[PDB]
Amino acid sequence: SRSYPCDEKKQNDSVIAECSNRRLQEVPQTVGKYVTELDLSDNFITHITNESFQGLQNLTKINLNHNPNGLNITDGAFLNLKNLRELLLEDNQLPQIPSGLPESLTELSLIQNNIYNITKEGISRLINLKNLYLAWNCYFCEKTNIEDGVFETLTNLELLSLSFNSLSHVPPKLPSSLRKLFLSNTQIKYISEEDFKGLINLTLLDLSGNCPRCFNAPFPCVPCDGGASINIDRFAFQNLTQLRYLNLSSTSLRKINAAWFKNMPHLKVLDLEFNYLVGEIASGAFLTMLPRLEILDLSFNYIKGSYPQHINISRNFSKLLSLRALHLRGYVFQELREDDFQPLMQLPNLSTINLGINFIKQIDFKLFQNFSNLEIIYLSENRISPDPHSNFYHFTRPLIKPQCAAYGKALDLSLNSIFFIGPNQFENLPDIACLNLSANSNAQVLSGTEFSAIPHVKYLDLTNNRLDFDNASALTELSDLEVLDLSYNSHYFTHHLEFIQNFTNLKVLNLSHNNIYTLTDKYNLESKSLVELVFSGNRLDILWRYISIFKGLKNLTRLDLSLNRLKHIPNEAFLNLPASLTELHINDNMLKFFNWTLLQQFPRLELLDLRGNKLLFLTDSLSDFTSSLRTLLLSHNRISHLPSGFLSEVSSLKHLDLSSNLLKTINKSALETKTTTKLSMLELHGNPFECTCDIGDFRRWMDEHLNVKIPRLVDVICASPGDQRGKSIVSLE
Amino acid sequence: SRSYPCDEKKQNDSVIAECSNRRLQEVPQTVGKYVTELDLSDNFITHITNESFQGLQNLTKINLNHNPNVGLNITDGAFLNLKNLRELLLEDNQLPQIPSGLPESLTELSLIQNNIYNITKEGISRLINLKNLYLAWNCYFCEKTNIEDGVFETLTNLELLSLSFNSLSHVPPKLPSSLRKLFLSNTQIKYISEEDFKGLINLTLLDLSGNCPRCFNAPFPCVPCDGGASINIDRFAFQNLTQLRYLNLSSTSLRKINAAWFKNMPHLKVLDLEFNYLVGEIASGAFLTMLPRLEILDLSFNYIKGSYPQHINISRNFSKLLSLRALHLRGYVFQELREDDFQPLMQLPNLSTINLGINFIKQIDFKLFQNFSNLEIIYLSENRISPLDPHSNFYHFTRPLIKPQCAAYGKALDLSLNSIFFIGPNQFENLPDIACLNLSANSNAQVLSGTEFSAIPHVKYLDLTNNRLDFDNASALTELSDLEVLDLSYNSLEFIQNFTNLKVLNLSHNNIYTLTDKYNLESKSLVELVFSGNRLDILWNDDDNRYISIFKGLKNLTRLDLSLNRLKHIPNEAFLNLPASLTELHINDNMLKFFNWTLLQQFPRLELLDLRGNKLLFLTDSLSDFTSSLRTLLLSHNRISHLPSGFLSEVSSLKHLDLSSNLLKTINKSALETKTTTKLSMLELHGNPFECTCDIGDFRRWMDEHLNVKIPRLVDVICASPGDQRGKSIVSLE
Ligand SMILES: *[C@@H]1O[C@H](CO)[C@@H](O[C@@H]2O[C@H](CO)[C@@H](O[C@@H]3O[C@H](CO[C@H]4O[C@H](CO)[C@@H](O)[C@H](O)[C@@H]4O)[C@@H](O)[C@H](O[C@H]4O[C@H](CO)[C@@H](O)[C@H](O)[C@@H]4O)[C@@H]3O)[C@H](O)[C@H]2NC(C)=O)[C@H](O)[C@H]1NC(C)=O
Ligand SMILES: *[C@@H]1O[C@H](CO)[C@@H](O[C@@H]2O[C@H](CO)[C@@H](O[C@@H]3O[C@H](CO[C@H]4O[C@H](CO)[C@@H](O)[C@H](O)[C@@H]4O)[C@@H](O)[C@H](O[C@H]4O[C@H](CO)[C@@H](O)[C@H](O)[C@@H]4O)[C@@H]3O)[C@H](O)[C@H]2NC(C)=O)[C@H](O)[C@H]1NC(C)=O
Ligand SMILES: *[C@@H]1O[C@H](CO)[C@@H](O[C@@H]2O[C@H](CO)[C@@H](O[C@@H]3O[C@H](CO[C@H]4O[C@H](CO)[C@@H](O)[C@H](O)[C@@H]4O)[C@@H](O)[C@H](O[C@H]4O[C@H](CO)[C@@H](O)[C@H](O)[C@@H]4O)[C@@H]3O)[C@H](O)[C@H]2NC(C)=O)[C@H](O)[C@H]1NC(C)=O
Ligand SMILES: *[C@@H]1O[C@H](CO)[C@@H](O[C@@H]2O[C@H](CO)[C@@H](O[C@@H]3O[C@H](CO[C@H]4O[C@H](CO)[C@@H](O)[C@H](O)[C@@H]4O)[C@@H](O)[C@H](O[C@H]4O[C@H](CO)[C@@H](O)[C@H](O)[C@@H]4O)[C@@H]3O)[C@H](O)[C@H]2NC(C)=O)[C@H](O)[C@H]1NC(C)=O
Ligand SMILES: *[C@@H]1O[C@H](CO)[C@@H](O[C@@H]2O[C@H](CO)[C@@H](O[C@@H]3O[C@H](CO)[C@@H](O)[C@H](O)[C@@H]3O)[C@H](O)[C@H]2NC(C)=O)[C@H](O)[C@H]1NC(C)=O
Ligand SMILES: *[C@@H]1O[C@H](CO)[C@@H](O[C@@H]2O[C@H](CO)[C@@H](O[C@@H]3O[C@H](CO)[C@@H](O)[C@H](O)[C@@H]3O)[C@H](O)[C@H]2NC(C)=O)[C@H](O)[C@H]1NC(C)=O
Ligand SMILES: Cc1cc(N2CCc3c(c(C)nn3C[C@]34CC[C@](NC(=O)[C@@H]5COCCN5)(CC3)CC4)C2)c2cnn(C)c2n1
Ligand SMILES: Cc1cc(N2CCc3c(c(C)nn3C[C@]34CC[C@](NC(=O)[C@@H]5COCCN5)(CC3)CC4)C2)c2cnn(C)c2n1
Ligand SMILES: *[C@@H]1O[C@H](CO)[C@@H](O)[C@H](O)[C@H]1NC(C)=O
Ligand SMILES: *[C@@H]1O[C@H](CO)[C@@H](O)[C@H](O)[C@H]1NC(C)=O
Ligand SMILES: *[C@@H]1O[C@H](CO)[C@@H](O)[C@H](O)[C@H]1NC(C)=O
Ligand SMILES: *[C@@H]1O[C@H](CO)[C@@H](O)[C@H](O)[C@H]1NC(C)=O
Ligand SMILES: *[C@@H]1O[C@H](CO)[C@@H](O)[C@H](O)[C@H]1NC(C)=O
Ligand SMILES: *[C@@H]1O[C@H](CO)[C@@H](O)[C@H](O)[C@H]1NC(C)=O
Ligand SMILES: *[C@@H]1O[C@H](CO)[C@@H](O)[C@H](O)[C@H]1NC(C)=O
Ligand SMILES: *[C@@H]1O[C@H](CO)[C@@H](O)[C@H](O)[C@H]1NC(C)=O
Ligand SMILES: *[C@@H]1O[C@H](CO)[C@@H](O)[C@H](O)[C@H]1NC(C)=O
Ligand SMILES: *[C@@H]1O[C@H](CO)[C@@H](O)[C@H](O)[C@H]1NC(C)=O
Ligand SMILES: *[C@@H]1O[C@H](CO)[C@@H](O)[C@H](O)[C@H]1NC(C)=O
Ligand SMILES: *[C@@H]1O[C@H](CO)[C@@H](O)[C@H](O)[C@H]1NC(C)=O
Repeated sequence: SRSYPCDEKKQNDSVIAECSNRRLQEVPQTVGKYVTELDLSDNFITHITNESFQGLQNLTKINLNHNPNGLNITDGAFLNLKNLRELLLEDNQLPQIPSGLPESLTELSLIQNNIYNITKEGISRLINLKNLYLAWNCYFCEKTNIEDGVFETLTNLELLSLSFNSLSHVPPKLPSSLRKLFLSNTQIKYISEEDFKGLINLTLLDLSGNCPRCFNAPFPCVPCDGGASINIDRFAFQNLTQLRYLNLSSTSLRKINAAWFKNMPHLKVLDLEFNYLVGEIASGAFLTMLPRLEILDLSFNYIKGSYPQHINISRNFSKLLSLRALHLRGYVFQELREDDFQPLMQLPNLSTINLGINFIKQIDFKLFQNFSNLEIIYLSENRISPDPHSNFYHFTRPLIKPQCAAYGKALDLSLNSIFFIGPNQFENLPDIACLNLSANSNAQVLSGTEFSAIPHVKYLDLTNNRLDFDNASALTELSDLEVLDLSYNSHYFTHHLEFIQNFTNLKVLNLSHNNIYTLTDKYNLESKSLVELVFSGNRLDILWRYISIFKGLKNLTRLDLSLNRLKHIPNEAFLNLPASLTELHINDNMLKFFNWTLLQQFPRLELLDLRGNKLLFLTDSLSDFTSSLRTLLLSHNRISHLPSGFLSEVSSLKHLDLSSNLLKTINKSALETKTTTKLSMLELHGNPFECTCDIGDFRRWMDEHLNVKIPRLVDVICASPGDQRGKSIVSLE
Repeated sequence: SRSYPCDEKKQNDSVIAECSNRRLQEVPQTVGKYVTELDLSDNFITHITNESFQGLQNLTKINLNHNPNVGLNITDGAFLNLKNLRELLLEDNQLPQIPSGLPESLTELSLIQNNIYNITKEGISRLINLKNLYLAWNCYFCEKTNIEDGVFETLTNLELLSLSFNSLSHVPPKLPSSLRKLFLSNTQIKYISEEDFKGLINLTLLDLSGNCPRCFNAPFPCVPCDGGASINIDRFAFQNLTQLRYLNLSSTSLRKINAAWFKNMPHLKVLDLEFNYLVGEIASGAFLTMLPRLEILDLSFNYIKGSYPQHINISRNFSKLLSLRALHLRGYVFQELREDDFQPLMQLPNLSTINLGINFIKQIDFKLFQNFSNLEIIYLSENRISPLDPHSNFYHFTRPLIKPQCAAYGKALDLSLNSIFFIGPNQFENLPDIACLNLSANSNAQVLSGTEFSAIPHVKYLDLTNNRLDFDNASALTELSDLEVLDLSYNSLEFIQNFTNLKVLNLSHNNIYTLTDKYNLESKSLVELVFSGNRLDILWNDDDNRYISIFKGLKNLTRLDLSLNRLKHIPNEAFLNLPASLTELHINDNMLKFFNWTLLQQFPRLELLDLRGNKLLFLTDSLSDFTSSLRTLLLSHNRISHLPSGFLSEVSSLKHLDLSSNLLKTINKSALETKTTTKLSMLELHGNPFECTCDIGDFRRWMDEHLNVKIPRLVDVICASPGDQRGKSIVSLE
């Protein structure tokens, strides 16, 4: 009863079948007729007929995206599916909308296809449609033919996306039930009062990319004739009273009509990035019309050739009473004065100030104290001295890593020009708990006084610098430091690390890619609180005086020793690792042998990662050395034989990864498990399986042990003989 | 008579034998007894005896450096039989002691980077002819080097003595008065006394660098003196060195310079004071009035940690450096260069080079450079300007600050690696007549309009590499009417035709896959176009037949580089539309499966065809029918498995054929049966899977009958089959 070729999984009392990226030539008839959702994306399927989904009558969702990785769909192929609600047909080279789609459809996605006609024959009959995605069809094409009144009969439509299509005009006769209307990059130069007149339930309106300002967009940018902007009529948004989201990014706007927001009291998110609104930021009457706006983005609105000394912020910015986040990237200015941000200092909700990519030379950091409730001060990329389903115009990822921001106030001074930490670097700064000084080419010799103005930093990111930590007092002024990131500080590597033992609350230390090959005077690393140490990209092969380099880390539960060019680990060096370790990574090394007997001195070890090595042999009695190892990763190794009693005896082993190895077969004695095992997963893909009659004993064990899940069955391929080469080991006599 | 394993060459009426990097287990006895210089460096030679260089009596120079490559056992008097031996190089050989019994004729002995801890009279005092003695990197971080008292005293002809990177502690006593150059860098010499350099009146160079060092990214161990102490030079230590021209005092942790050191030093030409703490000495320094004949002054990397002053403090006494030609002031670390800061340098007549690199300078008043007598190089790289090897000099930048091809045009200004994100309207106002300009690596995203370089319009060589510039406007850079060399490498085209003198254009790694409106490149003067790292595969296709004659407009073109364009196939019409005037064509590092050799008939001046790093299989039968001028054909790293009959013959102009790293198993009788004479002076065949059976005999006979055709790297032309010949050279068979 092992499912092939899909991975069946009961999700929330509904069996779903994952069948993506499996090189399938056609829709398989070996899919369980009890499944509700089927995902056949990224396959080589070229034909869909009325007999493709026969028997699967309980199918509510079908995914056929990127097939073949054109797709020939016959009329009424999906018509037999009465319970079909969601159908995804993205990137299939469809020349027209499939005729004869089931009436039950509520979600239809026909993104990035060759559909140039939106006709009533394939749309008007689908009255249940709530979400219709028709983006990237007639994109760079000679205009999309939208039949007059094609959307009018779809009285249940809540979302209509026609972005990245040559439209020229807003389609007439749109259903009043619309809540989200996406018309980005649709070549719509004019918006009239009649275009969005009957849409009172509209919460989102996307008019971005129409008359665009070109700025490294991953799609063609062709600006309007003579630097013209989008022409929105004064009363074009007088009926959209429920509008919460308005996207006018890249519309070459120079003037903003305040009358657009008179009958828009609920506007929550406004995107005006990639425009020419420097003058509107300085005076703007529209700022007094947004009392409930929480996110305002005015990024990349700079005037070419203009590098002003200060940013001109209108006094009307004090009227944005609900403002939580202000994005002012790419304004391009030289100095941030205390009186420049006066209109923002009394806003109670303002927690995020985004000033990234502004080429600011000086900032009066005392102004940040005068703010009501700032939590994120993003100043990355400044000159301070000592996918069709994504948002294309606005940064969606967090400005600061959530693990850093959770500690408290965050300041991001990364990619700046702080080549050394001056004595006044952090004077007059609020109580900063998260600090990012990444990629500053900082070559500071740390002495223990550089962070005295902000001593409550709990998360310090110093990655991509050339810092000096020879002094045992380095960073010790930060007595509450819990996370220290010193990745990519390989320039410095006397060579000391004695500062680490002074911290009373240091939990995570990352010393990755520091190329540490030598340690002067003190050769050991000590700490009573350190829980995780990342030592990847270093030279442990040269180090192995360093026999007990990590023994001092008594509280250590996680250790990463990957990418250290380790050919062999001395037996004494392995025994000197912290006994408290619960997770050890020694992946991507050159280990020829591994002494499994030494695992007896690690009673809490739950994860042993030995991937990307050159291991050959395995121990006969692993149960005698481990009684806690729950996960063993051994992928990309040279193991050619599984020993007798390896799968058995180790009761704690729940996940064994033997993929990408040299296993030709698994004999009867190797899998003759005398005792019961809670092994819930076994990865075996990428092995050169000799598919002769010898593999039959392993195949029998797969049927007798259905609890042991073997993922990627299509990738567990036979190497020999010629008649079975390429085929899965589960599909044999 | 084909030399093996060395490449014999008569250089200036003297036959020299190059035998380096050839995996030789021992010194070969198959070296011509008529050679004068022998280079056996980078080999696996482990033993040298008196029967190693027998018969080679005319040997004047022997190079045995790096043997074995990654110790060397030399017996006593091994080189004693060589009466004409003058130069002997024994660097990096793990020699535990100086070889006993060296020939008396030796004038140049180099024993660099060895395990020599004793400089004894047994191996040194007998060599009275020695003029140059190099003993560097021997007892480097043995407690101290044991230099026998008076070991150098008998060497009355010694002009150069190098004892750098050795634990010396003290300057060796009894040095010959004939010394002209004394190198004592990184020798742990904390104190210099009056008696240390007393009897050396002919000394022209003195190296005391790295003694009490200031640590700064040095590729060797740096251990500073106790309590931050500097080198202690006595007041009268240099009172007898009247002929001193070169003084290296770099990395000596100096804080004060005694002016009395230069009182009896009127010829001091080069002074090195980089990597010290002389910020205060630069601001007041009494020593500046003692150097009237100094031409090169280096005060780089003398910054005070934590100190970022608003201006550089230059002493008024800098006006006393009347012979100054080059001033190096890198790593001072300051914020502004004002007009009145460099006033003491403005009336010096010889001052042509000002080096202000790595200074973190935020703003410079560029009008001050006009007020200089004769500036030719203004090096401002690695600053914050905004819109509007044991045989090398370790502490000094020996390579040219500006590329000589750029500097030759005239005044050069290097503003690379600065914070100029866009060219402001006042960027170049008040600048001298700049003929060479470097604006590389500035992250410059300027949309060029034809007015950005109006203040400096006589720029002949413009370097704009590693930027993000926009050249859509046909007026871009056209204000520079005398532009001859334009470098736009790594900036990932109607402006090109406006230039009347543009000779070299480099558009490498711009990833040009599409051209809007005008699809062709035109120019009447362009001689060389570098189009590597672009997307010619996308441009050339049976759908968008718009870029079929993309380079036809370049009528004066003689050199074209089309490498790294991912070309799998070149359309026949696209190849025929290339400039007929081409004399050098590079299509290397592509994915070409086929090459239509017939099309070479439309290129009568083509002398070099580079087709390396491709996947070519087939060659034409009658190449002479298509070419009558191809002098060099490079075909290395290809899948060619057969040489056609009459390929080597018929093409009289072919002087260099490169068939190395291919799949040639053999060269049959019909393939090399040359009916007509040839002027083929070179044939590279290494890296081929040569089937060394009796079939290779016909090719071996041709090698003896054609000695004029030189086959380089004979040790690398290795047999693949059979097992008994695998690894051996094809020339060493029955
Ligand atoms: C103009 O500005 C507007 C905003 O003012 C932008 O609108 C947003 O566009 C993006 C991209 O199209 C939308 O993001 C996607 O939303 C989908 C639906 O979200 C709902 O359902 C999920 C649960 O499934 C909830 O968690 C969520 O809160 C919503 O209730 C998601 O399914 C998408 O997620 C998937 O794709 C992304 C990207 O590949 C992955 O990162 C995810 O992990 C996941 O796989 C996605 O998040 C967004 O919802 C729109 N906003 C609104 C309010 O509707 C326009 O895009 C912008 N125009 C341009 C051209 O930039
Ligand atoms: C220097 O070294 C440090 C320490 O290793 C690195 O920082 C850690 O980076 C990892 C990712 O590489 C972080 O781990 C991730 O955390 C995410 C957020 O955690 C929250 O949500 C989870 C639930 O999902 C909670 O359990 C948790 O308590 C938090 O509330 C997780 O969502 C991530 O999970 C995903 O990936 C892992 C595999 O990495 C899978 O096992 C999961 O199933 C899931 O798919 C992930 O765990 C970690 O939090 C960071 N630690 C710190 C202290 O910041 C630095 O990145 C490194 N620096 C450099 C430059 O390399
Ligand atoms: C302290 O400061 C002094 C200067 O006052 C430095 O001295 C120089 O040191 C370098 C390196 O040791 C010397 O450079 C070498 O000179 C050799 C001899 O040069 C003469 O002969 C050649 C012809 O063979 C003439 O062209 C030349 O003008 C001289 O007449 C050269 O043979 C060397 O060249 C070879 O090596 C280099 C480096 O690998 C290659 O680039 C070359 O192509 C070639 O293969 C080399 O140029 C220099 O001569 C010294 N100056 C003086 C005046 O003698 C100290 O080095 C410095 N100390 C420290 C520690 O930095
Ligand atoms: C963008 O593209 C341009 C054009 O290709 C590049 O600039 C050229 O770079 C090459 C090197 O890559 C330069 O060529 C070298 O010039 C040296 C100096 O030339 C003088 O001396 C020679 C005699 O040696 C005279 O014949 C000549 O007329 C000059 O007076 C030569 O010494 C070099 O020769 C050595 O290398 C070549 C192989 O490259 C060997 O064949 C020689 O035997 C010898 O070993 C060499 O020829 C060239 O001068 C540059 N041209 C210009 C206009 O500057 C840019 O570098 C490139 N930009 C980037 C970033 O890649
Ligand atoms: C401190 O600031 C630095 C610099 O802004 C932050 O580093 C950046 O982190 C992001 C997210 O981890 C990286 O983005 C991703 O990079 C990968 C790899 O190139 C790319 O494939 C993704 O599309 C995405 O761009 C970004 O590259 C990285 N930049 C650098 C220079 O390292 C860092 O995360 C900040 N730290 C904290 C604590 O917030
Ligand atoms: C204009 O300024 C740029 C930036 O300084 C110059 O480029 C630099 O040129 C030098 C010499 O060609 C390069 O140095 C060498 O680079 C190789 C490769 O990394 C390295 O192996 C050598 O040891 C040496 O460092 C240097 O890397 C290169 N830098 C950059 C960023 O390209 C350029 O030559 C100047 N142009 C003119 C006309 O002077
Ligand atoms: C007033 C004005 C502004 C201009 N802008 C052009 C460049 C730019 C601007 C903004 C905003 N974004 N961008 C793109 C980029 C951001 C960071 C960068 N650099 C880096 O990321 C690296 C990181 O590492 C240190 C060195 N810089 C890579 C891309 C450098 C420009 C402003 C221009 C252009 N022409 N004229 C006349 C201008 N006039
Ligand atoms: C007054 C003062 C000066 C200091 N210095 C340290 C760094 C430094 C200085 C000088 C001179 N040289 N160096 C090295 C380096 C040059 C260019 C660089 N960066 C780059 O090459 C790259 C390339 O272009 C893009 C980004 N920078 C790489 C290496 C950035 C420093 C001055 C220090 C240190 N601690 N304290 C308290 C200081 N106090
Ligand atoms: C669909 O599911 C129901 C239970 O929800 C079941 O009774 C019915 O037989 C299923 N139909 C098919 C075709 O599997
Ligand atoms: C401030 O934010 C809180 C929610 O975090 C919200 O309840 C409150 O109304 C906001 N203040 C204003 C003036 O909008
Ligand atoms: C904070 O800002 C207000 C204006 O909003 C100003 O009156 C006050 O003086 C500022 N406080 C400080 C300490 O500068
Ligand atoms: C090391 O740090 C301590 C504490 O700040 C300081 O006293 C000492 O001078 C520092 N060492 C050096 C050489 O700067
Ligand atoms: C060990 O680590 C845990 C988890 O971070 C922490 O609670 C505990 O205090 C640490 N032990 C000591 C002795 O610091
Ligand atoms: C494993 O380590 C122990 C202790 O160092 C040693 O006695 C034993 O021989 C090692 N076993 C293997 C297989 O190398
Ligand atoms: C050395 O060269 C001379 C000619 O310069 C020649 O007469 C003599 O025979 C040569 N000696 C040897 C051993 O080759
Ligand atoms: C200036 O340089 C020339 C050689 O270029 C030299 O003859 C002249 O004496 C120098 N001037 C001084 C004052 O040294
Ligand atoms: C040039 O420098 C001299 C001092 O050496 C100064 O007097 C003169 O005014 C300067 N010339 C200009 C035009 O600034
Ligand atoms: C192109 O350059 C010309 C000449 O300077 C200028 O008139 C024109 O405005 C430029 N084009 C743009 C779009 O800036
Ligand atoms: C062609 O190039 C040569 C060499 O640079 C140059 O002398 C000649 O003037 C150029 N021809 C024309 C017509 O510009
Ligand atoms: C070479 O090019 C000519 C002209 O385009 C064409 O007729 C001929 O067939 C080609 N030869 C080969 C070998 O492809």
